[PDB]
Parts: sequence; C-alpha cells; structure tokens
Amino acid sequence: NGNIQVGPTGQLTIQGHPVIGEGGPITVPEGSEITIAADGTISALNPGDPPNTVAPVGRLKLVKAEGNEVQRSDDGLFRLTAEAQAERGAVLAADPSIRI
Amino acid sequence: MISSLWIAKTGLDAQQTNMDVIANNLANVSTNGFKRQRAVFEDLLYQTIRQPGAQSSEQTTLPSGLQIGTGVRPVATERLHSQGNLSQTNNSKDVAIKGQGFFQVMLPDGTSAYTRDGSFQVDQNGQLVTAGGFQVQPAITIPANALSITIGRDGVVSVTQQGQAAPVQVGQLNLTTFMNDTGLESIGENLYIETQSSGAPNESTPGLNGAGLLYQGYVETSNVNVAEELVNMIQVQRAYEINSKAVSTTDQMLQKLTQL
Amino acid sequence: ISSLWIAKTGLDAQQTNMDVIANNLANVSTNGFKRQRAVFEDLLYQTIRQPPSGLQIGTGVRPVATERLHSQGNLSQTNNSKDVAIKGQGFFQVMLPDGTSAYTRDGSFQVDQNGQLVTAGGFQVQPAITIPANALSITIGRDGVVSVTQQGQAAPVQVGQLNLTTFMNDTGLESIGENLYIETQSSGAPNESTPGLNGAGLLYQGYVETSNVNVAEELVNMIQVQRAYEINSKAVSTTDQMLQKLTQL
Amino acid sequence: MISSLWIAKTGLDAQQTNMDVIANNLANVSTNGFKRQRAVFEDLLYQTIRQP
Amino acid sequence: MISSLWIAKTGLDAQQTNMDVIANNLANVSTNGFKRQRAVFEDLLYQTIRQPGAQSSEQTTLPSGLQIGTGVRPVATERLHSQGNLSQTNNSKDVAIKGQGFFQVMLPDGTSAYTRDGSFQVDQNGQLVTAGGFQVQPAITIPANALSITIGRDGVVSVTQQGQAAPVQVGQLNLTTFMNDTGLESIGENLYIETQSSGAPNESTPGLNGAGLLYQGYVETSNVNVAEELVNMIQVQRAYEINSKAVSTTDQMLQKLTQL
Amino acid sequence: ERIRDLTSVQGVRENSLIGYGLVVGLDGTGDQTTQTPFTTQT
Repeated sequence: NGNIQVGPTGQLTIQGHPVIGEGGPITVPEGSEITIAADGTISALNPGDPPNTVAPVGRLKLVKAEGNEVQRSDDGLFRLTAEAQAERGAVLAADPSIRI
Repeated sequence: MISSLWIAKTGLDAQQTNMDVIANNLANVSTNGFKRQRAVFEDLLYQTIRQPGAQSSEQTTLPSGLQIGTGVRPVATERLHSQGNLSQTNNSKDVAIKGQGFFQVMLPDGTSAYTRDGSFQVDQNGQLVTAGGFQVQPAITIPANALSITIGRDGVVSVTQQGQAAPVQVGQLNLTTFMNDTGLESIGENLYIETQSSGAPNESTPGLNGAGLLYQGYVETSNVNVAEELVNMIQVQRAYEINSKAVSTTDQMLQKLTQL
Repeated sequence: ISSLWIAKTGLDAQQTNMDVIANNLANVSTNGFKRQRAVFEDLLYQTIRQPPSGLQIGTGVRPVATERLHSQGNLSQTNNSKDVAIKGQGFFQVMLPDGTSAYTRDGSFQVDQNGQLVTAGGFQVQPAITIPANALSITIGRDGVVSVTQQGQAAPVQVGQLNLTTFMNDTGLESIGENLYIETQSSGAPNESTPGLNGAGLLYQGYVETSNVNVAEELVNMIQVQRAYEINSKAVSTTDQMLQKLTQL
Repeated sequence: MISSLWIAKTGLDAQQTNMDVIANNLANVSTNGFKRQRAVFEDLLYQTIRQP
Repeated sequence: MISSLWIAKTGLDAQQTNMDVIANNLANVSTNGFKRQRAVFEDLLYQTIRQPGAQSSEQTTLPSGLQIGTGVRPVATERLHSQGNLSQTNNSKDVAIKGQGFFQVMLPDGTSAYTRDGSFQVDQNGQLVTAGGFQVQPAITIPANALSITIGRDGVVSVTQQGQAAPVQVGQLNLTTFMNDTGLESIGENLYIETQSSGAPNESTPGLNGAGLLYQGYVETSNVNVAEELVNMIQVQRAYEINSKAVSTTDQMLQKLTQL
Repeated sequence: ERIRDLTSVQGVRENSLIGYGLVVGLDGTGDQTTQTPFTTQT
C-alpha cells in the first residue's frame, strides 16, 4: 500500500503504525508539500518559500523479497518466513534497484 | 465539470472582452479627444502536479515538472495617450491641444474632471462650458458685447469690444498634467477623474512645465487606427471560433463518457 | 479487473492532454505566452516467469512532464512607447510584493503614480526606472538604455537601464500566473546581463511579443484527443461487458 | 493567432504609414519652405528554425 | 493515433510555412534592398514494408516494393540574390549597388553586419551611418565645411568645400562580396551577418574583383514579383483547403470506427 | 623581525619601464583593425 499520509506533526504514515526508511520512522517538516522521487528519496518544500529550496529530507527504504520467502502475519503486513532468516538477516537490506 | 470546460470558458470570456474593447474603439471614431483602449491579458493559476525541482534520483533533477494551468483572465486595459490628429472646425471657440495636458472641468457635485475635448461654448452668462453645460476651470466670463474671441498658443483668452480697439485679455486658460495619464478613471462625457494611480494633478499654463500648446479653431480627433481594428476583429472572431471548437470537443468527449 | 484501470489511465492521459490544449488555445492573444506540450509515459510492466524467459504485460500511460517551447514569437505593433519586445532569449525581472523576484517575457509596461516602471498589475521592474514627471517622450534603445526628452533640453536625459536575465534552462522555470515565471532548482541561477551581450536578446520599442501558439497544431491535436478518448472509452465499455458475462455465472 | 496574420498586419501598418507620409506631402504644396518627406522601411526579426 | 492524421498535419504545417514566407515577401514590398524568399520542401521518412529487392522466387525479383512514407518537412528557404530595379530617388545621400556586393557596417556590439541599402545619413559628428545609426565601414567622415557629397561609381567619396574650388577626396567606400550570398543569416534591420556557409567576406573596391558599381542618387528596390506572390497565395490557400479536407476524411473514418 | 623585512637601502631602487608591442597568433580574438587603426599602422 503506497497510500502514504502525513500527520499534523510531520510523521509519514502508511496507515498508522508508520513507515521505515533509512533509520527509524520517517519524519518530515510540518509544512509538507512532499514529493517522492523515482528511487524513493523524499524531498520537501515549505509552501511559502522559493522553489529552489527542495533539498531531500528523507529516504524511503524498499525491499526485494518474493513469494516463497514472504509470509502474511495476521495483519496487512508481511514478514520473512523464518526460513529466509537463516539467510538474508532479520532486518533486510535496501536493495538499490527497486523503483517507485 | 471537466477541467477543459472551465479553461475554454475563460478563453471565450477573454475573446469577448477583446471584442468589447474593439467595438468601443470602433464606435467612437468621430469622438473628439477619444483615446484608444487595448486589453492586456494574463494567465491564471497553474496547478502544480510535480514540482519542477523535486529531485528525481539521488543525483538527477527532474527538469520542467508537470503543471497544467488554467484561465486567461484579462488583467487590464491600457489607454493610448498619444497625440491624435487635428481638424479645421473654423469655430472660434474650439481649441485642440498640442501635446500633453488636460482641461479641468467642474462637475455639479463640485468635484473636478479632466477632458481633452475642445468643443467649447458660451452659456447665457458668458462662461465657457463644454457641450453639456460643465463650467470649466478657471472661470472665463466673456463680456456680453464681445465681437471676437482669440486664444493664444499660451492660452491667454482675450476679447475684442465694440469701438474699444484694444484686445483686452479676459482670462487665462491653463492645462493640467498627470504623471501617469493612463491611470485616470474615465466616467463618460469625455471626462476622466483623478485616481490614486494617476498622481496629483499639476496645473500649469500651456507650453510651460511640459504641458502642450493650444490651437484655436481646431479639434483633436480620436486616435483610432481603423485598419488595426479590422484586422484585430478578424483575429478575435477566429479566436472565438477556436475556443468554441474546444468547448465542442470537450462536450463530445463528455458525451461518449456518459454513453459509456 | 485489470483492463479497466489500464483504460482509465488512458482516459486520464487524454484528459490531461486536452487540458493542456485548452490552456494553449485560450491563451492565444496573451503577450509572451509560451505554448506547452505534454510528454506522456507508460507505467510499470508486469513480468510473467516462464518455466526469452519472460513476457511483459504492462499498464498505464502516465503523464511525465509538460515542457514549454521557449521560441521567439511574432511581433505586434502596439503604437505604445512603453511596450517592449525581446529579440532572442532573456526575461525582465520584477519584484513581487513579498520581496522576491519573478521573471516575465511580457512587455506591456506602464508607470505608476510615482513614476516607477510597473508591469500591468503594479509589480516594479528591475532595476527601478523612474520616468520623470513631464517627460514629453520616452525612448527605450535596443540595449535597454531608457531615456526621456524634456521641455527644451536638446538631448535625452538618461533615466535608466533595462537589464534582462538569461537562464541555463528556460524550460525549467516554474510559471505562477500573471505571465510570471519563478526561478527553480532546475533553471539554474539567473545570469543578469545587458541586452545584446552574454546571449541575451535585443529590445524593440513599440512592439509586444505574441503567443507562439500554432492553432493548426492545436486543432489537429483536438482531433486526436477526441478520437483517442472515444477509443479508450470503447475499451472500458468492452471490459465492463466482459465482466458482466463473467458474473452471469 | 497565425504568423501569416501578424506579418500581414505589420505590412498593412507599414503601407498605412507610407500613405500618411504621402498625404502629408501632398497637402503641403504651396506651403513656403516645406521640405518633402520620405519613409524608409526595415524588416523585423527573422525567427530561425534551422540555423544557416 | 492514425498514420494518416500525422501526415496531414505535416502537410498543413508545410503550407502554413509557405504562406508565412509569401506574406513576408508580400509585406516587404517597398523595402529597399530586400531579397525575395522561396521555401523549399522535402519529404520525410519512408516506412519500408517490403524491400524493393528481396526476390520472390529464385527467378523473380519483386519490383517496386511497398513503401508508404510520411511528412513534407520544409527543408529550407532560399533567398534570391538578384539585382533589384533601380529607382531615381535623386538624393545625394542615397546610393544603390549595380551587381554583386554588400555594405559592411559596425553593429553596436562590435560585430560586422552587411546591408544592401544606400539610404545613408550623416549624424551630428559627420560620420556616415545607415538609417538607425549603424556606422558603416570604412569610417567615412564628412567635414563641417562641406557642401555637397559625391560618391563615384568606384566608391571614391569626396566633398566640396566653401571657397575652395576643388573636390577634395574624403574617403573610400569599398564593398564586401561573399561566394555564397544566399547563406547570409538575416537578423532584421535589413542586415545580414556572416556564417560558415556563406564563407569569409572578401573586401574590395567597387567594380574590382567581381563587385558591383555604386550609383549615387539611386535606391535598389525589393525584387518581389507581385503577380507571382498573388498566384502563389491562391495556390497555397487551395492546398491548405485540400490538406484540411484530408484531415476531415481521416476524422470521419475515425468517428465511424469509434461508433463501432 | 629582520631588517630587510622592514627597511630598504637608499641606493637599491626599482624603476618602471613601458613599451608598445604586437601579439601574433591568438586563434582569432585579436583586435578589430577597423576600430583600432594603430594596430594596422604598426
């Protein structure tokens, strides 16, 4: 689900229980005007500033894992099958090839 | 309804304003001192969909993002304050203006307006009034017996009496200049009023302080270039044609959407 | 279903294209308007792994950009001494009420009650040029030296300079309305310069630039937009009937 | 609108100014010391598509 | 969309550019030195489907393969550099050119431009400028005590002084020739500039080295054959009508398709 | 601080020399002889 949302305090939350990218939870400035780049980099703009002030504020981590190594976990959230963990570890790598 | 229909609405309304201005110019040929008007247009909001900044990769830049944009809101109507052409009225009372300046006039409310129309008269009291009875400023009361009226290029108006063979000056007729003539708010009657875009009115004798000269026996014609108007009017008809075709295309699209 | 969403993206693309066409054609007779062309782009493709070792289904016709054609337009003779047009590249800088700067290619200039050169709405051009009170006539040379004549002083007193700016990427400027663009991260810094040097264009007085909208192109694009919209709507209808027949059983 | 119409508009304006000059000269015969007037024309921009 | 609609678009664009060129020639009658233009067209891609070789049997050859093709891209516009008809302007400061050649002029930018006009003036300093203050090259300076300007057909410009009964020589006015005159890049102001298709200029005195002669008191007119332009205008209007008719036929074909 | 760094000798002194010359080559970008008569004359 990519229906991302921003809370009033600047917290980027695919439906609450928020998102993870390059660190802990992703947090963005309150005056959002957020855009998500092709490979995930999250850039922001205060609505009342010149457009040449859009430096990136975060990164949206993306993961490659498919089918036999992914398992539903009683929520809308999947995890690793406990068989793809004597493998690529508990917290997966960012796979710099997944596009948005 | 559909984003295209509002945009085409704006196009039609703007072209209609063009036709309105053109028709007002066209009708006021043979209006002395009339000044051409021309509409200045302006695009409306641009709905930003992707920011033209908004870095696309970790290195790239996304040049020229998406923005749609609507509207052609007409923003202003400039008035061309160039020197119109003169014409021989052979009327002792009609005066044209050589260059900048305006005639000040006192309205019935006591406020003052400004006119570039030399079609003057004299009422039953001997005051110069302008085709509508508006008593000009400064007051000029022609004596009852006066035979001849003359108005010099410097504006000193002087009458000739019976027997008394000395052209005794009877008054001084001076002009008023604004440092932005375009900003005056016309109120009909060939009369403009002061607004806080025009600037304070500076009164001066003709010829001095940049004001124009006075030409008695002439009237200044409207500076309407008729050929420009005809070609502009062809342009406006074809632009309205195009925008109507846009409305029709949107209508047909919305048809086969409903029929779906 | 799947085809429904694919054809919906098709409908969205044709609708966006028609919005661009309508904005182009409405803004004919806008001085200095630059016509837009929308560049479309297909979405992700879906792979089917065969036990060439894979085929792609695909979806979507996403609009990826709209670029402005920054080409020289024709000239319209306005018979006004304040209006100017530009031969070549460059924009006039104006100072917004906030304080920052925008750039316009529209030469419909005026003067306010203080003598400043403002642009059809009261935004002061840069650098400030104040026409004196009783200037009999204003002249704006081809390099932008604006001067006026006085009441007998037999030489035009110099009043100011009409600078322009050139950008590395003109198509990247973000337009905000009022025929004003604003500097972005993709336009680069504004390289201020005098007309005639450093790539900036010359100035013409008494002429105003026209919108470079080619109504022939826009009319044929309407033909294409309408027909493509109807074709996509037919695809939508066919998918709907297919799903009907599916749910009958 | 159309580039043809703008070019032709400028042409009409130029011919109009020429006729204005001719009419002013024509009216000002028998005017002492008057000097004839001659209008010099000059084409506007050339919008390049393929550079020479 | 449809392979036909794009082709018809190209045809419409080609005819519109043709009319642009015709209108520019037509409006620039009565412009001295102007050279008539003519647009040259050029067909676009051909989409090969069956190769014209590609034998069908071991004996046959399949002549005249299938090729559909697109587009009418306007490849160029040539400028006709032919002698204009001289007109007897009788003006001492006007000089025409008989034959090849150009006048070199210093643009304010320090670059050199070239014009085929003789409507020269003399500014307050006595320099020879060209209808817009562009100082011609070599620098020609009329002394204050001169009365009449004379320019020989060999370019020798000399003045007559008061009291002195002698035609003292004051300068030499030599032409510039290019070996591809058509390749000059026009920039308005009746001026062209050098490009690397025209080649480097060759500066030489009039008459010598293939240049033309100077006819004082003359002006070179525009070589725009008016009747040709009128008939071209008829032809272009009809061609545009027909290409739009092709667009209409394609549109009706599409409409009958979508109705299905 | 050294005496040389803050003092100068009476007899030791520099002089200024000026001259006019021409530079050749330049791959173009040279003087415009039309506006620079002295270059061609020299």
